[PDB]
Formats: sequence, structure tokens, C-alpha cells
Amino acid sequence: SLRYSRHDGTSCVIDNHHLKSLGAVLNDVRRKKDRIREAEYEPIIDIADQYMVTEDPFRGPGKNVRITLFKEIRRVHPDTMKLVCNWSGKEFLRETWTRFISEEFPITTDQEIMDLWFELQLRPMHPNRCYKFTMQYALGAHPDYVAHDVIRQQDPYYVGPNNIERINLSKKGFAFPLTCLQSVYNDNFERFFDDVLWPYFYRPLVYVGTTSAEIEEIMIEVSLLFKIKEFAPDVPLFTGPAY
Amino acid sequence: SLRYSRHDGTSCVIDNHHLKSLGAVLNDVRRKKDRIREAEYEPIIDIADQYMVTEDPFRGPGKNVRITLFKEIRRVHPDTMKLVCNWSGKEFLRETWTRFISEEFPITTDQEIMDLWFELQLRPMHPNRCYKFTMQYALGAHPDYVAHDVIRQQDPYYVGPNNIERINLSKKGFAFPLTCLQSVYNDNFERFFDDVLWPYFYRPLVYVGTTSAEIEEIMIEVSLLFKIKEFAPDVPLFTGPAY
Amino acid sequence: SLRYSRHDGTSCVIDNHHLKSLGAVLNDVRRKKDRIREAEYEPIIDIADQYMVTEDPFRGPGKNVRITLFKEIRRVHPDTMKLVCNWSGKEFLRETWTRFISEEFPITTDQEIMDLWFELQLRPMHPNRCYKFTMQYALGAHPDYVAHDVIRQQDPYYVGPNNIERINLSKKGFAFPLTCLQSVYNDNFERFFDDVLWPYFYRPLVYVGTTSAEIEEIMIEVSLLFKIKEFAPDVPLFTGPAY
Amino acid sequence: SLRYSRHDGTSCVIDNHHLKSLGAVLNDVRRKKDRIREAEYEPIIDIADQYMVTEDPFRGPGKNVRITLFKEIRRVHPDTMKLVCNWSGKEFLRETWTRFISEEFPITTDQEIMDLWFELQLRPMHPNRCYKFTMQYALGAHPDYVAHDVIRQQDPYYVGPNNIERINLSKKGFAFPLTCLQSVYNDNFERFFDDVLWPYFYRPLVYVGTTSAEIEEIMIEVSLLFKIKEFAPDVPLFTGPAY
Amino acid sequence: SLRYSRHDGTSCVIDNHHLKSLGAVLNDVRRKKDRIREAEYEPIIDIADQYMVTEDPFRGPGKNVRITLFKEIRRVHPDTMKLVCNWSGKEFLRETWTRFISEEFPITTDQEIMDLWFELQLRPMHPNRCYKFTMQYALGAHPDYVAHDVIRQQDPYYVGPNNIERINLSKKGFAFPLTCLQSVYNDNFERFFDDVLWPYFYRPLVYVGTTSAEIEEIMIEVSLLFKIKEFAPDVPLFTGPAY
Amino acid sequence: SLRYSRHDGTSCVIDNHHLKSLGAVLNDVRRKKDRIREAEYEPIIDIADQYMVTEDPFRGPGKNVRITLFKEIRRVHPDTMKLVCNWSGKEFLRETWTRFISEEFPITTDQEIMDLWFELQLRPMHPNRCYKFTMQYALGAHPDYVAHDVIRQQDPYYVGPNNIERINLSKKGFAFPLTCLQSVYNDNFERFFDDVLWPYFYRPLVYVGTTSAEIEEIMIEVSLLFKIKEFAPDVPLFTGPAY
Amino acid sequence: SLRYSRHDGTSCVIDNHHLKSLGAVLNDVRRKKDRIREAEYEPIIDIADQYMVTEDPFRGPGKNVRITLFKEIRRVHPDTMKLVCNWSGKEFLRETWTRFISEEFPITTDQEIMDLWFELQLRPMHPNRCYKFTMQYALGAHPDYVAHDVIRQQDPYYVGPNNIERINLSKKGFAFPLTCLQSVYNDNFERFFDDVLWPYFYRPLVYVGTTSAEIEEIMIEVSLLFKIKEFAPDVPLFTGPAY
Amino acid sequence: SLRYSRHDGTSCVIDNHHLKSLGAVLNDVRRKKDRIREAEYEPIIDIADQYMVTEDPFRGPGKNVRITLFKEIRRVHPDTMKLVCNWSGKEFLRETWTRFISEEFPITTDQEIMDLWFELQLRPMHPNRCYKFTMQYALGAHPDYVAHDVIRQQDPYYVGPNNIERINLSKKGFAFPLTCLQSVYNDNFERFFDDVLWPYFYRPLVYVGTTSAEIEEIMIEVSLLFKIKEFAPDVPLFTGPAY
Repeated sequence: SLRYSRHDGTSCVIDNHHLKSLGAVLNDVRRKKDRIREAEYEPIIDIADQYMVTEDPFRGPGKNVRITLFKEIRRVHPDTMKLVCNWSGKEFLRETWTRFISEEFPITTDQEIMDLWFELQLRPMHPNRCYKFTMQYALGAHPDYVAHDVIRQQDPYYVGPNNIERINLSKKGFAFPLTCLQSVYNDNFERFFDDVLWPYFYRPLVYVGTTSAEIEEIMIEVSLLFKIKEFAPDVPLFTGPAY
Repeated sequence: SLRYSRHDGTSCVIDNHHLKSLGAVLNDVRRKKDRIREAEYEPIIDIADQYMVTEDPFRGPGKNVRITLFKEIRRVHPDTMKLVCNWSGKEFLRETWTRFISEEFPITTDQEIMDLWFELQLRPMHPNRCYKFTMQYALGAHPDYVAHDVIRQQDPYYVGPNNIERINLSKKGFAFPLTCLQSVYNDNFERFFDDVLWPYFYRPLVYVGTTSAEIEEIMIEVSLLFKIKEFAPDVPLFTGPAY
Repeated sequence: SLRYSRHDGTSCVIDNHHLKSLGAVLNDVRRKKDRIREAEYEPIIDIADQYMVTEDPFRGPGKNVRITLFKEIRRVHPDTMKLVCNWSGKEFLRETWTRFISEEFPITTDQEIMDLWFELQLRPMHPNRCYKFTMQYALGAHPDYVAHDVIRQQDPYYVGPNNIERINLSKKGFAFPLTCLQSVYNDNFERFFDDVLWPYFYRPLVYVGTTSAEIEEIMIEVSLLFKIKEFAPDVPLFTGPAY
Repeated sequence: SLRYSRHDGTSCVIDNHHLKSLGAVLNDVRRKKDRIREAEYEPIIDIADQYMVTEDPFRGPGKNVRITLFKEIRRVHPDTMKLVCNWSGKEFLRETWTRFISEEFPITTDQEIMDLWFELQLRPMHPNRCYKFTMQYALGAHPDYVAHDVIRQQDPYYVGPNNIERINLSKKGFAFPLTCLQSVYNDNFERFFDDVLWPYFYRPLVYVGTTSAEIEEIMIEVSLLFKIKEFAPDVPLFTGPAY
Repeated sequence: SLRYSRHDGTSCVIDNHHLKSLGAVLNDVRRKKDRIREAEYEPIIDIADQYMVTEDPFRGPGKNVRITLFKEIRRVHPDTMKLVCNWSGKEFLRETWTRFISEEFPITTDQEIMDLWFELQLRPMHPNRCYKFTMQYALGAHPDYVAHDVIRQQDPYYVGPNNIERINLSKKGFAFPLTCLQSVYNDNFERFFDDVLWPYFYRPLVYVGTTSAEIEEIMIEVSLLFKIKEFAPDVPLFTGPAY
Repeated sequence: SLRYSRHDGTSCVIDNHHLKSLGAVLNDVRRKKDRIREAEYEPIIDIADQYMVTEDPFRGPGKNVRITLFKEIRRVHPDTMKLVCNWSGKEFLRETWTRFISEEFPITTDQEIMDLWFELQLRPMHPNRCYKFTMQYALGAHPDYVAHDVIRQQDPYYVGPNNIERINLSKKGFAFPLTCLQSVYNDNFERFFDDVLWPYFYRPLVYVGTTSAEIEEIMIEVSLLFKIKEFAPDVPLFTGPAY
Repeated sequence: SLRYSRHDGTSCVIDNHHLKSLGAVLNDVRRKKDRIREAEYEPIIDIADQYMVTEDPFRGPGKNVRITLFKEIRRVHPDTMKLVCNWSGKEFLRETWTRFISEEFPITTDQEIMDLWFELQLRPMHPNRCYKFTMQYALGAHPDYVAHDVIRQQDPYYVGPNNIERINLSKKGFAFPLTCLQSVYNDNFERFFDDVLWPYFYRPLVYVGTTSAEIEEIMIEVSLLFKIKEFAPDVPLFTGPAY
Repeated sequence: SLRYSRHDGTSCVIDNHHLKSLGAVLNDVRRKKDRIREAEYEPIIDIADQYMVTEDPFRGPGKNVRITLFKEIRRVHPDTMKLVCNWSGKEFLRETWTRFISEEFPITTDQEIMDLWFELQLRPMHPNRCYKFTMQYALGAHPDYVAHDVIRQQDPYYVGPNNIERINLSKKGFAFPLTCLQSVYNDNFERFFDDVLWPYFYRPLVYVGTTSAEIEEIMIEVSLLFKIKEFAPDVPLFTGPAY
């Protein structure tokens, strides 16, 4: 859009005298006016620039690898939340390793995972249901602990209006199939599990509720979203032998 | 407020013809106008949604457990800050364990601490004193180090306008009475202290100053604020024996 | 349009802390602002809701059955109106019965006519003629009266800007092929005419003029527009025999 | 007013080059801007055009025949209304027939009465009296009933700010000196009264009060306002014999 | 509210010189400014005053007699409407006569019914159901006709946002327990039924649906709302004998 | 766009009363408001109409004959301009005559050239180069003079933002292949050159620079743009013999 | 208008103290505010003052001598233009000389013609015709050429909204009855014609069309408008002999 | 000014997450908003770009050579203008040649004069005189004519608000010391005068008045302002011999 994209108007000379399109001079007025608008508020910016905002990682840095795990349907009582997953640590590590490696391989370039995310895409099962979704989670637990199937809503995370919620599993406790920048290697799940210092501890136990005063059938799409920094050389893929 | 909360106006039929309240049609104009207001600025939102803001944890996720520790009064010279606490690591761990467990017990449900906070509620001692509060802190120190009682203001944290400042003690170094999601157990301070890898190191040494050019008597309320994710089952409390 | 239709922005958790898209918080500001805009003007609404407006029947209740009767061209002198129709009552009842029944049959469901309308769709015959249309009408007349072919403009109805004018023939005088809710029956024009108490009296005599100071050739499309309330059961149409 | 009524500015050619008045180009900007203003609000219009308003009959269709009947002065107690007229049906029909025919004759053209109105023009008798007028009425009554001279204000019609109130007497019950479109005939009151099916029933019994907390002397001008659709041929009045 | 309700500010004299409160002069500026605001838009009003709006009868003229008849619950399929009432004409006249007379008696004053209304107060049975209500109706039917229990939504009346819909039963067909202004008399249902010319014909058959894409349990409160013009004398109620 | 292009809303009559769409009355308010907006600023227009603007000849009068001559690439040093053309007068007249006649013939109608233009379409050769173009020119020179290939920027013409610059060659010195309105004749270049009083003098010597502080490779498209007033009869082209 | 034309308010002294009218101080606020409004936009003016506009010659410099020549009526087919004048050069020079000298004489002062204009005042012949006028012209032609009576619209000059179009005949080709500043002399048409170098060449051949899609009868008033710079001494006219 | 000249705000990464300054995101909102402001008015620009404005030659193209000639003081009667110069053509050509050549020489580069201007810088002689200046002029006259010393104000040129007025002497009649692009040659005034075809004719006779109703002593600074297009090679000035 904005067709004449700030490059509107032309110019001609009539008997040595120079002429310019009027609408182009109107922009000259407006831009110069907008920038004058900017100078009065420039001290305002000076104080606003004291503070910072975070870049949406999913609209910004890093590659978007959405490794979907499963779907699930729950009936949620009012003011309650329902458990989405109740895996042992061993069974969370198998799914995470198997599903990412299988869908990502071949890994053809060097890369470092910037952040691992446990993602919830949530949908209401009935139409004309106006409400939002709520979330609670633990990231580690005693390995012989299993979470209650249903809990009461108490200070949840209020999920955004697009019904998508992403929970990160920091590099402080959770092992990664590739912890930092590394060539991809000859990897099997058994070598991975033996290298996790804490296989059975770190396992996300996640709940979802609603803001509805009714029983709500809800749809829960669960993925592990890898944000990956890929270092792919600026070189072609040749058919062998090269040259 | 907003009494007729967007559901204003009624409707009637007069000789098969349908009538509607005028003020309700005015909202029809305005909402449709506001949403038209929203479509011109919708590309603006598209660019704003590139970035994100943080949810105030104390107005948002997690339970608010304010375990008050002590009160203290300091006389602050101009451009100086006064030390609030100068505990050994052993003496910070005793207070943190004793005060949270004693005030929190009985712990009747499973829970995980999301973040531990060292909170400063600050008040001026005199009226008609217009100024704000400043803060500096170290979270760990050599255990045989003790902090100077008074320092000079040099790039402090500028405390918010409500005179409340909350400093988090991350899970990367500081041990917690319950590190992750766990049943509550038979716990004593001696078992806790022996399980801290770094008892004498991690201990907050915190200072407070003002923006005042005068000596200011100030009041400092210190609490440890636990933000707890509680997983309380959606089940009753029965008197024993159940059923 | 309005793509992100008020459901913009997402949410994520970073080390237990909750983040939300900025543009979504902008809507939080604006909606809450619009509703605050609504509370100051809410007493204004209270007074506006004292009064009511009518729903456009043709954009609203009832089925739209446009039974076109004929087209006609007139040359209109300035400040004059030209007669569109000059039927006897017997000849208005034949056209109304024959044309509605023939085009509506088969009438497969129960229905009640809510209002009968005599519709004028008017078009100028020449381009670059800026003016509007004017209307006058009588709905009943002495049956041996016939209207003048041309009259002088004197307090006409000023037709709307879309050049379409609809004149209703109330249920107080005019008989209807089906007066109220009724199964459709074995109906012929002779049974209808004999049941009209006032066949030769009620007959619309309608005129059209312009606001032009010139002779204007104008195009007049005349229809009888039935607004019908249909009570069609929520049942299928089966091929016989059912089951 | 608006002197240059959108036709401002001129144009000239200087050495084949075309020039135009600047203020005229300013309108080009503004109109095009207003119509751009109209396109953003055009969906707003789409929703507003769902509903309709009524045309003020007295500023619009039909001829304005104000047949004044009488004047009257009342002293109105606070929160009371005073009866304006208490005629039998026979005496309302004599006045209506005699006064309209006498003042309207000669009736030289065909015409149909669109609506009969009982009009109240109301004036305060004292200055510096800030209040409005209230109205109540019955249109028919048992013929041996006569209305109380004074009643209590209970849900009145709130008369408009210009102190003029018009009450219509529908064609559903009230007979008219000419019920529909008809040549004017040899008419006397006795033929009229004998043709009214319901002479003594339909008779307006009308009250007026104020919103004042004081006794108010008020002035009441009563007219019967005929809104007439006249079908006057576009032909001259010749002196006889024609041609 | 508006405390100083346009009567703000005072005045004093200092050595013969007159002083006035400043805020009061500010209103002098503003009112005079508002009325100057009114003169520029006064031609706008001139064109707006061409048209008229209807006064909400329930916030305006006439007494509000809400004679509740019954409550009913329906399960509404999507895009369907459910029949609210399916009475014979004899059974609609018994309820209307019995319920209004029983709840209105003693009728102590003269009165005329201005309009009879069939009222629907509608509520959703579940929370967090965002939708509106739709209506269709017939007012008369063949007396041996009974309406389908469920129909398909086809050009309904869109009920107002407050979920209250009022349908009037005109004086053109429907008989009334008191048709016009009359003393109340010795009345029984049998005398009433025998005086209705059309007892079994005129009977409202009314449907309700939703704008929801789900099955909706809905609550339907049905009343007959009499708008009554009461002519209650401005005289006391004395205990007998008077004087 | 503007769909309902000021002709929004319809009108209907209900029991002789006239109704109009509400959104159409909203335009009645707005237009009347805009024109009231126009009357306050009408004295402003009166003063603006004191002055005039020129019509863009290329968006306005005359036919657009763009006779492209050649393309050229220059490397422009900072603050310098590069010569685009350095023809003798004899060689400018050959190109102008040959290229216009060859591309324009057959000239089938009478015509007069309104203005001859030397046009520069300029493009940067590299992307992400933010700058504008500058121009200087002489229209006549001593015929044995040849212009320097590169000069220094000193008060150039600042070319418009669309990078197109048009320089006119007035009728005061430059001969034209057809000087005024004339039938087209049996014309060869030798007859043309012999009729130019000043063949070797009038020859445009034109330079181009940038506002860039870097060496810029630039692309220069050069055309002679004839603005022609064509007097083409309103008659068909028949195949011979006519009739 | 603007009665108190910036000189509002008075002043008085009360016991040595000075008082000033409040409304006058309000202007002090506003002017100072307007000029502060002017300083923020002053850089905007700096950029606007880069460019210039032309003064309407007819509202500005030079005397307005409108020498009307003739009137003419044409029927214009759609998308066509009709020739207004088809004079030989000899016959254009006779009219120009005869009509200006006859109507201007006595020429009592020295004067120089600044510009000669061929003026078209255009009016539609029918009312309610919304369209504008278009123009094309040649100023010189082969003298044995005569223009087609009707041509097709192809890039016309779009005449201004006041339907007046002025075409100048430059001093570069057209001879003038007085070419520059000169005493008026003993002049006859034969001396004039013999002094024109190019009598039969320079003769305006002018066309007019419309923007209408209909045949339009149009009215064309043609004048030669002399803009004259008169140098009339600041001396009286005495009756002879002076003194 | 505008310090952070649209390049405000910085960015940092915290644990792989990207942060940006808030004030910089505010500009992102505003620019994107301004450009959205530009798209609604973009059709407005489309219509404004139909027309063109002239570039102030003195703030734009060409070199500014202000060759001051003389100063003069006049006493101006009200509504009169006073003659500034009354030279013969021979004496105007001597001053123009002598003063430009003497002040311009050495002419070291090739150049073409774009326009010759007769400039008036005007100042009031007394303070607190609020008025503007008016101008009239002839550019050629009979050579034996001399202008009246004082004339009456009749349609003057209204000089701009900065009291500077520039009058151009076109290339159509006036000879120039260098008519087009040419090396500078061995030039004397006698060779120049002999090459002017019209030495005694073309000579500006210029008047000045005021808008004052009083006698005004005024100061008149007269210059000939040459706008020169200089073609100065991008080569150094070496001391001889080069290399």
C-alpha cells in the first residue's frame, strides 16, 4: 500500500523556472511537521527510552521449530484446572529426544538452541463461549510424585488473547539434545539419557483452566517449540564429487 | 460502574414494525466506530505486537506469601546509602528457613516456589519530604566479608514511586527450603543447612539511599516474599474417617 | 477485515515470569479507555434511550418478496407529477392476486404477510441530471373516480437518495390473499374478489415528480413488495413415501 | 449564504500552461477529504442505515390546514392536569364538520386527508416561568361519560420544547368528512352525522398540565390540523366559457 | 451531581466596585461558547428537525402494568426458533381477561388502554454464552391451526441488547377488556367472550431463537404489558360517609 | 470505493407517514455540517483564491508523446555533476526531427505542439542508496563550444522525489518540426534544417548530479516529451471509397 | 465584521492600581498563543517558502478591460468539443483592433498592455445539468487552414469551477495595438494591419466541450480581456485654458 | 536539533532474549502511524499532485549575483506612486553592462544567465508605520517618452511582506551581455550597444507606492539581480606552468 511511497510528485522547468508537484510539497510540510511533532515529544522519548521491552521471540530471533507432541481434550469444571501431562522424567526425555531428532534430522548445519518451550495451543470445543484460558505449571518434581488430575484455580497465568501460551524450560536444570553450538553427532536415546544428570527430576507438569463459570470442553494442542540459532554457511549444496 | 454495561436499550414491535432504543443504536455506531478506529491502527498494533511486556508478578501469577522479617530505621546522609542487613550466610539461611516454615506450616498442598524475593517497603519518617528512594545490593559475598555500614550513591536502582522494591534471589545459587514441586516432608533446619552446597556464600547485602539533599530518617520494612505455585486438589477437606 | 479481530498478541513464560504481547496490552488500554469513554457519555445514552428508531423492514424482519408488476416511462414537466397507475379496484385486485400467487406458488409453508408495499424504483433517463424524485398518492378513491394524468407539486413525499420509495397498504381496508397466518388453500381469483368487502374502493393512485427545473424523462419500475413472516418447520423435505 | 457555493476559483492559460485558483484546489482537497472521511465511517452508516426515522409531517408531506377551534385559559395546580374539552360525540362531530368545511370550502380539487390531528398550542401566562407542558388524552369514551375537570399527573406525554403538541385521530374509528380521495359533493351536517357509525363514541377528551411546582395560569390554543393530500391538476383556471 | 448546578460563584462590593467569582465567569464564557457552538450547528439542527424519533413507551407515556403469565424453558437448536405459546383463541382470551382483571382490580379510576403488549423477557441458562435472541410471531391464525413446535430462522426480529422484546396487539382486530375510556363495570369472562367478534382468530403465536451456533437452554418470561392512560381525579379518598 | 456514493438510505411510508433511513439523515447532518465548515473558512478561501497554482502538464492538458532517445550510465563524484549530452546543434536537430517524425508518423490529424520537453528519468544503480538527484542545463551555446564532462554542484535544480525531471525548450529560439497548427506535409530533414534560423545555436547541454556524499553509479533515461494539442475530427475512419 | 477589531477592552486606575478588561487579556493570551503556534510551524513555513504561487491576474495587478466580442450557442455531443471561432488572421486583427480601440478610446493616459486574454464565459442552457466545461485551442495556424467544426475530447484543459476560462496570447508572435508603453497616436486599422509581421498566422482557434454524457446546449460568451498597466499622472483634469 | 534524529534507542540480549528501548518502539508506532495518516490522505495527495508550485528562484536554482545600482529616497503622497528610474535606453544599457561586467569580472567559468531581475528593496523611513509597498512598471517605452514623476495607484502589484520585489526582464526583447552559454570574450560597451537591436526601447520604468493613508518617506534600494547558471569544471586552479 501507500502506493506513492513517500516518492510522490515530479518536477519540470518552464523558461528556466523550476516547478514541483503540489502534493509533494504537502508531504514536505507534513514530514517536517511530523519531525517537529517529534521534537516537542523528544524529551518524552528521552524518558521513555529509560525503559525497554522484550522482542516477541516467535516473531523475532531464532528459527521456529514447532514439534507437535499430541492433542488432548478435557472437561474443565468451573474454577478448576485440568492436568495436561503427567509423565515421568524418563518418559519426558524420551519424547523430547525422539520427537525433535526424528523431525529435525537431517541436521545439516551447526546450530545452538536458544530456548526450549512447552507450548499450549488451546481452543474451545463449543461456539458462542466467551472466556479465556488459564495456566499453571511445575517444571520439576520429586520423580515419584504424580500430579493431581484436577486442582483449583489460584493465581494462574492468564493466557494471551490468541489462546497460545509458551512456557520455557531454562538451560538451568534441563538437559538439551544439543546443549550449545555443536556439530551433530552419532546420537541415540540411551547415550542422551545417561548424560542427563537429572533425568527423572525435570519434567513439566502443566495445568489448564478457563475464566468460564460453566463446564467447558476444551481442546489442547501441545508442542515443544525449539527456537534454534542456525549457523548455515553461505555455500551451495553441490552434488558429489565437488568440482 | 458502566451500569448498562453495553446491554442498553430495548426493542418493541408496533404493527409488525420493529423499533429499537436510540441510545443502543448510538453504541452500535460507536463500537463499530471504535473497531474502525482499530483497523486504521491495526498495522500499528502489528508493529507493537513485535515486542512484549512483563506481567507484574505480584498482581499476577503465583500466591503472595509476604514473610516479614524485621523493621529498621536509618539516618541517611545526602548522596549516601545505608546497609540494611549484614548477616552471615548461616544466619540468612536460619531466618529464611525458620520464618517461612513457621508462618507457612501447615503446608497442606503440593507447591513449587516460582521466585524468592527480598522486599523493601520504605517510608519517610518526616512529612513534607519530597524525594524518592534508591537501592543497591550484592547477593553473594566472600563469607568472611562484611559490608560497609554506609556507602556513596553510584548508579543505584531507582525504586518505584510506591516506595516498594522487590529483589529476586534466583534459583542459580540460592538453595530453597523446597527447590521444586514436592510433598512437604519432615524438615528441620539442620537437614536444610547441611543440604545447601553454599550456605555461607549466598546472602543478600542490601543498601538504601534517597534522592534527597538532606539527612533523612527513613523507615525500612523488610520481608521475604515467596511467590508460590500451589497445586491444591479440587477436593474437600473431610473430617476423619472419610465416608 | 480487522484481521486480529480483538484477539491479538500471545503470551509466554521466561523463568517463571509471564510475558504478553505489547499490542495486545495496547488494546487493553484502548477498550478500557473506550468503555471509560462510554461512562462519561452514559448519562447521554440514558437520555438518548428515552427515544427509539424504526428498523428498516427491508434490511430486517420478514421475507423480501418483490413481485414486479410493470415498467413505465413518463415525461415530467417542471413542478408537476405524473400518474403512475389509474386502475379500477377490480383491476388492482386481479393484478395483486394473480401476480403474487403465480410467482409465490408453490407456497410450501405456513406464513403471514406482515405488510404489503407499493414500491417505486425510479431512474433518470438522461445522465448528468442532478435532482431527486417526489411522490404523492391516494390509497382509496370513489370507484368511478379516475385520477388526473398530471398534477402540480404541492407538499410531496421527498423520496430517499437511492431513488426507491415504498408505500404500505395497511391491513385496515385492503384485503389480502392471505389475511393472517393460514395454510394455503384451493384459491381462485373469483373466490378472492367475492370475499373483498371493498373491491372497487381500495386501489393505490400514485404520482411521481422530480426536483428538477427541466423536463425529465424518467423510468419507473413498479413492484408489489410482500414482507412475509414464514413459519417453515425445521424438518427435511423427504421423497415420498417417508420411511 | 456560502456565496461561492462550491463553484469558487477560475482558470487561465499562460503560454499553453494551465493555471487554477488556489482556494478552488483547497476545496478539491477538502471535499476529497470529506469523502475520505465518509469512507472510514461508511461501515458506520451501513449499521445506522439499519434503522429509520420519521419525517416531521408538518415540515414534510401533505398540506397544512390549521382549523383553529377556540382558545381557553386554565389555572393548573401543581402535579395536576386540567381538561381542555368535554364535548359529547355529537358536539365534536358538529364542530369538526362545520369548521373544516366552512374554512376549506370552496374545495376546488380532489383530495384525501392523510391524518387528522388535535393540536394544542400552549403558552405560559406569566413571564420568567421556566417549565414545560404535559398532556394526557382519551380518544373515545362511553358517550354518557364526562371527564373529571382536573386529574393528577401520572405518566403524561411530555410535550416538545416549542410548546406545540399534535394528537392524531386515526382512520380506525373516527369518521372523516371525506374518508378517502373523492370529488367534493353536496354535503350537509345531517347527512354526515347519519353516516358516522359511531357518532357519540369517538370524541377526544384531552388534558394539559405543567412540570411546574407552582400554580400556573396557562394559555391553550386548540386547532384541528388537517394534513391533506391535494391532487390539483396542472391546468389553468379559465374564465367561462373556455375557448 | 454537578453540585454547583450552574449557580456557582458569588459577588461582593469593595469600595463601590463590584467583584464576581472567577469560576462563575468561566461558565459565562462556556455557556455563551456552547450556545455559539449551537449557532454554527443550528442549520444542522434545522435539517435534523426535519425528522422525528419515537418515545420509548415504557420510559414515557402511560402506566406500566406488567401482568406476568407464565415462565418456560426451551432447548433451542442452532438456526431454529421454538414456539412459546400455542393457545386457541378462546384460551388466549380467558388468560388475558382473567389475569389482567384479577391483578388490576380494584380499578378505582377511569382509564383507557393505550396499547396491549405481548412481552418476552429472555435469559440464557448457561453463563459465558455470548449471543443474542431472535423472535418471530403471528398475531392471528386460522383457529383450527396450531403452530409447529420448531421452525428455521428466516428474517427474524433481532431482539434488543437487554433481552426484552415487546410485541403490540393493535386495536384493529383484538378486542380489549375495556376498549376505550370507560367506567369499570360488572364484568365476567362470559360477557367478554360473547362480545369478541373474533374470539378464536386473534391469538399470538410467538417464536424465539438465538444467534448462537450451539444448542442453548434459554429462559422465557412471558407477560402481557398493559400501557394504561389513567384519569384519576385530583381528589382525596375519604372514609365514608364524606363530611 | 465509497460504495453508497452519497446515495445511501431509502424511504418508505407507513400509514401515510414518511420514513427515511437513519444513515442517510446522518449524511444530511454531515454534508450540511461540512458546508457550514466551508462557510467559516470561506473568507479563508477568498484570500487563498487571490493566488493560483499550475496544472501538472503531464497529468493534464495535451497528449503525452514520450520519444525516448537513448540511455546512459555515469559515475558521479560527490558534489559533481556529469554531462548527459554534448551534441552540436546540427546533431540535436537531426535526432529531434528524425526520432519524433519516425515514431509519430503517420500523423493523421491536425495538431499543434504546446511545449517541447527534454526529459530525464533517473535511477540509482545500487540499492540502499538514499539520496536525490540534481540538475543543471544550458539551452543554447556558442556552436563551437563543447561542455566540460564534469562540473561542480553550484545551485542546481533539485529534482522531484520521483526522480523524473522535465526541461522545456521554449518556442522563443527553438524551431519545431511543426511550429503551430498545420496539416502535416511532405517533410524531410534537409528542408527542416534549412528553415531553422539558428540550427547550431539552440542545443540543450544538460548535467546531472546527486545529493550523495559517495560515488554513485546512476542510470539516466533521456526522452524528448512532446505535449501535443491534437485536433482530431469527430468523424469515423472509413475504408475507401467512402459511400 | 470582527467589530472590536483586535482593539477590545479598556483600562482604569483604582487607588493608583491599574485595571484592564478581561476579554482584552484573553486576546493577549490568544495572539501570543497564535504566534507561539507560528513558531512551532515556522520551520514548516521555511520549507513552504521554498515554493511560490501565482497571483490571480484578474484579482490583482493591472486594469480589467473586458471587451466582449460576441455570444454563441452550440449543441455539444458527448466526448466532443465544438469550435468557437474560425476567423482568418485578417479578420481576427480587425475585430481585435476595432473593438478594443472603439471601447477604450478616449485613451487619456500612457499605458502598457501586460497580457492579452481570449476569455470564455460558459453557461449551461438547461438547469439540473451537473457537469463541467473543457477547452482546447490553437493560437496560430496555416492561414489557409480552417478548423474542423467538431473534434473528439483528448486531453483538454479542464475549466475552473466558475465556468470562466482565460487564454493568454503572448507577446511572442501576436502584435498589439500598443506593444509597450506609448502615448496614444493617430491610429487606423490599415496602419495596424500593415505593421503586423504575421497578420494571417496568429489567430486563436478555440474549442469547448463538457464532461457530460449527454448532448448539452451550452452558452459561450467570448471577450478579449486586456490587462492594462495605466500610468495616469496624479494631476487634475482642468477645463481649458489652465490658470 | 531533533538530537536523536530518528535513531533513538538501543538493543541488548538477556539470556538469548532480545530487548529494545521503549522510546524507539514509540517512534515505530508513530512513524507507522504517520504513514497510516499518509494513506488516508494519499488520495488527497493524488488530487493535490494534479497541480504544481514554482520554486523560489532566489532560494533555489542559479547563482545569486546582486549588482546594486543606486539608492533613492522619495516622499510618497497617499494613493500615489513615485517613479524610481527614468533612463533612456542607451543609459540603461550602459549601467547594466558596466555594473555587471565590472563587479563580475574576472568571469572564470562558462555560464548562462537564466533570468535578469530588476530588484527593489524597500524600507520605511519612519518607525511605527504599519503599511505595505505597491509597485507598477513598464519594461519598454517609446524612446522619446519619459514617465511622469508621480502617478495614481491603480491595480498595483502588491509587494510581498519582506518588502523585496523582483521584476524579471525576459529574454524576449532585452539583450544580455551574454545571451546564452558562452566563453567570456574581449568585450567593451560599444560592441555591446551596437549589437542590441533595440537599445533605446527596452528600459524599465518602475514606480513604487504604499498602502498608507499618510505621506511616507521611503527608502528604495535598487539592484540588478543576475541569476546565473555557472558551469565551473571540477578541476583545480593550478599556479602556472601546470605540471
